[PDB]
Formats: sequence, structure tokens, C-alpha cells
Amino acid sequence: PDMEVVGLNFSSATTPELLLKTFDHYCEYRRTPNGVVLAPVQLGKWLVL
Amino acid sequence: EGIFTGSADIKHLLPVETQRFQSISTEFLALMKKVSKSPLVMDVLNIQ
Amino acid sequence: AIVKDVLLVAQGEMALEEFLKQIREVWNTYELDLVNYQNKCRLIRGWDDLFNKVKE
Repeated sequence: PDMEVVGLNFSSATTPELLLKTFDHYCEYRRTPNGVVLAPVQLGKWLVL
Repeated sequence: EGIFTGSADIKHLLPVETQRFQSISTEFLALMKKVSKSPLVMDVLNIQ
Repeated sequence: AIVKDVLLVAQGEMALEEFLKQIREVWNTYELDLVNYQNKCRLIRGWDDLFNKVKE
């Protein structure tokens, strides 16, 4: 129950820009002393692409 | 928890709401188990 | 005289130090009251006296 689902539909002309746009929609970038990290918007849940 | 456990038909009538309730009850129970593992007031204050 | 004033100042400082140490001791000795709930979890008790101690 604690795991999201995101549907990605690839095609022939699919570039990693689609993955990056899904990340921009569904996730945020936050700076940490270890380094820049990327996590889903709502905490406690794992995103599935 | 009492209403969502003892009372029936809530899962059929209110499925997404009861699903969110189990999702939040698991988190509360996990944090409660952590508190029971470290029962000091300073410790439960100092957990992240 | 002045030495007696220094002595009483030191005595009061030591007394308040002992009071602060006693409060720290009772806080790091104090532990929450946990009561089982139909063998599902151990819920927290002692709300009234916990809040009373915090306020005092």
C-alpha cells in the first residue's frame, strides 16, 4: 500500500527527456551535505516508474 | 483504529479512505514500536 | 563580613546547582508509562502527571 505507480509509455523516438520531465513533475531536488538528491514529493512512499 | 477494524463494510463503502488509513496506521505503529523500544522521554524527544 | 558574604553566595550557588542536578536526574530517570492495547501496541499513559511535572 505504501508504493506509488507512475505509467511511462515509451515509443521509438523516446529520449531521457521523458524520464527527466516525469522526475520534474513527481519529485523535487534538495541539496544535502552529501550531495544533491532526488526523492518523491510525498514522504514515506516509493515511486515506481 | 477501533472503527476501521471492528466495523465492517467500510472497506467496500470507503475503499481509498480505508486504504489511506492502513497506510497511516502502519507508520504510526512503527513509530510507536520504536518508542516502546526506547521508552525514555529524552530518547523519544531525540529521535529524528 | 565580606568572606561570609562570599561563603553564603557559594552556598546558594551550590544549592541551586544541586536543585538543577536533581531535576536533570529525575528527567533522565523518568520513563513513559506504556500499556498494551488488545495486544496490538503499547499505548502511552501518565499524561496527567507527565504534564504536571513538566509544568512544575
